Amino acid sequence: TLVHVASVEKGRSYEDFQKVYNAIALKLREDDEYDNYIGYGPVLVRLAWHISGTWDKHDNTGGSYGGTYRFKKEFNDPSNAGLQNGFKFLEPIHKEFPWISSGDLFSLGGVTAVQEMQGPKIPWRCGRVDTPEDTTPDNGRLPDADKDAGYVRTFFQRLNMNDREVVALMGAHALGKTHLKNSGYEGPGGAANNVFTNEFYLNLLNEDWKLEKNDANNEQWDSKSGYMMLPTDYSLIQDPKYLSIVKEYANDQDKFFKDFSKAFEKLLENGITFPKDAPSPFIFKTLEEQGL
Ligand code: HEM
Ligand SMILES: Cc1ccc(N)nc1
Repeated sequence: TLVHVASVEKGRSYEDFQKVYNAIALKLREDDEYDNYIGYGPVLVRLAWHISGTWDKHDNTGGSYGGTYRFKKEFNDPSNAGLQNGFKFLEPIHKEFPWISSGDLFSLGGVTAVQEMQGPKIPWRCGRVDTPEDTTPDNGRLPDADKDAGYVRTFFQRLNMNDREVVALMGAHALGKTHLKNSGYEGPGGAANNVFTNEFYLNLLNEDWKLEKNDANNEQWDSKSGYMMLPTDYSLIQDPKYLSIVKEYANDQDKFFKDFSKAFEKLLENGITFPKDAPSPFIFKTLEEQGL
């Protein structure tokens, strides 16, 4: 069976990775005009999720470990349309710190983005190791958005995610927006789309949603406030188990933050065996916590 053992970049410690975090965070601060002033935070979170979400628990293929998004098959996956923006953002960071692995860089970008957008601390472990082009997973492992709750549940079980983890992870859809040219969907999930909050759940419960076709002829749910939900988003209030958890997170942002942090770390670590003597997970300071 395929095993991927975490191997710390030789000679590196917490402080080295904090420097990489800081470079990402400083560039996030600088590049604030991207995507009509949203900034790069959301697309970096999506990149970290898409490089991880190719994992298959049945044979340990895909996942974040190998950094295989750098290869054309995966870079050009139609499911990844738009993520090239995140890759280009990270290019100068990788040039500044060439010692970091691709998987560590892509995953760290997501952690940095969540924290810099005032989200929870996400513990992060190093040691993903670049693997060759023939280890790149085929396209088609990332999820469709036109589906229902049953599809969502079945999909996420391939990643060993349970209902609470699924609902918590989807809270990231308060970030950024859908772009018609990338995915055939258009619009934001809420008003505060570059600050990490529980707005996704509040909006799911409190907005007046109308099912409509968009200009790409796909169905999405649109509110009078100018927000949208993907069919897979809206499925979280159609399924009774998911709905219960949506209510919990709409009522308690702190609980959402706690559960999101665990689920996101788990997502980014699926497929990786951490030696029992590996470093403990790192918790990076924000720029603000460092006075930078
Ligand atoms: C059923 C599972 C999911 C589906 C079907 C889905 C689908 C989508 C779609 C269609 C887009 C729009 C892409 C575009 O037009 O640019 C999007 C954006 C996004 N996705 Fe998801 N997603 C899923 C789960 C997740 C998860 C688990 C996370 C992270 C924890 C995530 C984070 C994001 C973020 C942050 C964006 C905004 C990107 C930007 O503004 O550039 N998604 N997703
Ligand atoms: C990126 C995004 C925006 C809104 C929503 N409901 N889902 C995902």
